[PDB]
Amino acid sequence: MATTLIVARLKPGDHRDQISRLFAESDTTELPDLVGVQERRLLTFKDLYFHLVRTDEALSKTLTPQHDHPLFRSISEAMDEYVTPYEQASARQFYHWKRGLGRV
Amino acid sequence: ATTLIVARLKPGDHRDQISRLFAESDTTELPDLVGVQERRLLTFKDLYFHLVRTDHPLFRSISEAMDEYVTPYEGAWGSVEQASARQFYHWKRGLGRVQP
Repeated sequence: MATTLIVARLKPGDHRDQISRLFAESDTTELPDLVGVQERRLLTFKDLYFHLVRTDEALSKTLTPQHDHPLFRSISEAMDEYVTPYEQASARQFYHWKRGLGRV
Repeated sequence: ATTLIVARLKPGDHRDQISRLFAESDTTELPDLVGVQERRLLTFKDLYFHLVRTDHPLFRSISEAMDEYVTPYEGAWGSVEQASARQFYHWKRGLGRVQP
């Protein structure tokens, strides 16, 4: 398993319905199956956008493509209408505790 | 329930100190009281994130210690408005749609 928190800045407005739709439609395709997604959450706080995604290496075969898959290109460019880089867009984890493991 | 708390980092590198705080906290009965299943602390640029999947002195002691290291992301109502993000989408393999 791996969990990644992706962060960006929202552009002015309320884009949540639009962003939600982009991901909902994507998640009906085989794209989460190519990636190996186990669970996805999207959140907002003030002008911040958060994409929290848990992936699993065993769920899919590894691809190392030279170019973006068209489905990834589509959602990536579509999201550019609603978010901009805050200023690598993944947060860096420095502490992990889990019930039954203690500190990981 | 998954909660994401956001704050702004004060200048410096406080990861060692923040880790020490939660290392001490997560040895107490606190995660048993809250029902914590998992906790992740992360940084991005000048941002601090506390991600938890689930006054009292155990809670208050970690609030008081974090003052050395973080400031509210927005100051106008800093400390009295919620610092937790609002989830608007959730998909889970097996069920598919969870929200909405």
